Amino acid sequence: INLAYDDNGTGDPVVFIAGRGGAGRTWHPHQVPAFLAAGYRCITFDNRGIGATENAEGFTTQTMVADTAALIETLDIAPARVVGVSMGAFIAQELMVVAPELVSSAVLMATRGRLDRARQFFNKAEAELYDSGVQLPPTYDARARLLENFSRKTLNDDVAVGDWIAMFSMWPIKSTPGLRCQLDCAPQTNRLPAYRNIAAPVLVIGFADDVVTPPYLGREVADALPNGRYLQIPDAGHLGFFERPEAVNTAMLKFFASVKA
Amino acid sequence: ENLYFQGAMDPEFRVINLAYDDNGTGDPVVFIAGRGGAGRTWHPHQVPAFLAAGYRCITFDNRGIGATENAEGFTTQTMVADTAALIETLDIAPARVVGVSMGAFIAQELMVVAPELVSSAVLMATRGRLDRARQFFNKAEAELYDSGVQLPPTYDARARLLENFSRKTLNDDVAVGDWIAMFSMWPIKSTPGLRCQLDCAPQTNRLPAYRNIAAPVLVIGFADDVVTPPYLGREVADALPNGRYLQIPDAGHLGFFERPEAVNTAMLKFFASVK
Ligand code: NA
Ligand code: NA
Repeated sequence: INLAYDDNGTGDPVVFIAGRGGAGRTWHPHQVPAFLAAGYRCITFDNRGIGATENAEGFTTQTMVADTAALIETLDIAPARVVGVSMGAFIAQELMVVAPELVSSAVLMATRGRLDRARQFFNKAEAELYDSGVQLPPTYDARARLLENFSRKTLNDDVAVGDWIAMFSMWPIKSTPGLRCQLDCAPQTNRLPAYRNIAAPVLVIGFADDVVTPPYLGREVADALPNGRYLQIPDAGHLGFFERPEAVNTAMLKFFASVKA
Repeated sequence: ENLYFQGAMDPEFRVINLAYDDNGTGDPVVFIAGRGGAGRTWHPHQVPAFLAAGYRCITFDNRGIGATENAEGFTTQTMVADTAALIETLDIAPARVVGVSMGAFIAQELMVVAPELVSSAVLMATRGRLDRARQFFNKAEAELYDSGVQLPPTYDARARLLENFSRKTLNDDVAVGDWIAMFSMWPIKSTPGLRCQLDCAPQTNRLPAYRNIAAPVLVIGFADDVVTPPYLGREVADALPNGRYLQIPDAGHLGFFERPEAVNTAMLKFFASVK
């Protein structure tokens, strides 16, 4: 099954893999233009479970890893640079485990390598929400998204907040069978030992105020990877790449410029 | 013992009784808890330390809590007048006051209309207006209630934990298990009273009014507090001519419960020197 993708520019290819609920579109407001300006070719796409595949259920991390590998193969861009956030970083991580040959280097944002407690609490709360059929009223849904994705410093800034709240109406997230199944595409065991075998250079970025995937969990992924290093962005919540795009793009671009394709 | 005092007449012309607790014989302190908090919230961590320091502690169940959980149609002014009535009934004017969040807001507004009832105050986790983020949070909570929708239990515990505790607590798996077990011993019931307490909050910028408050005040901000961010407490301190600001690191919105030693120390140090 083909997944929608958007292909931009020419040059060294970078494939972006969004987190749970994110269409490939998530990368265009803040990442793609900056990468096109530094000379890369950018590929974004709709993970299984999103848009045209939003009714897909019963798929797994392995399915999604295969979807990603197939995309890289179908476009004849092996090995590609990869940028992943959360579920997307986990997909990248697992891709490097089974097909290290498709990936030259990667940036992994807001990631983790095991089924830690925070993740367990998140799994349960989200699954429960789905299984109850309860609809959160809109302002209450928007307030939770604010509290979970943004830093302290952002909530203090009355202009920004009015944009984030405007931004939420432009970015609806529909409760679908696909979104539910994406919830399972996360570590269920300790994957750190399997990451010890990944040769590729890797930047892990932790966001300082991230409550969904706390920063220290990315440091555990970076420590495991022989060629991994850890970097922390201050004043960024879980949507750090949207909230501090300059700091995060500068970090990724410096790292990708230091490394061979 | 089971003590009650007569609360103020409300806007629907009813007079109700409110439960209170009174312990010790020393210098009187009145504690005003936040939204959803019974007077007993002050007993695990504040009351023993104040009694050991020779203060007398008055705690009580705010209108909308416990036996009045079904109260509705009251306003900030109703709660200010209740708190005045408590003070006048005990004949302890002018009294030291400790408020947190909604309770700090009540203390502030009490100081504005009845300054002779309060000698000095500690205001924790407070504000004198709602910024854009906090106005929205208030509207979201009102909406949840007015919609009838029940939060599933696990989701609800998660949101309570995230909203109230510092990062350093949240990253400590052992402490998280402790707080979560404790949520079950401190259920927060959804009641008409809890809903009405949500409007007992600044509807306008109150900071210019606080500029006329003479009494000495300590304002305590909790560094990781997202429900009442610490810069809003610093604005209150800046408004108050004899107010001073102090920030507790690694403290969420429930900082007096989560870092009781640092908070208690700071309060006792302030009260030993006031006036
Ligand atoms: Na490493
Ligand atoms: Na001042």
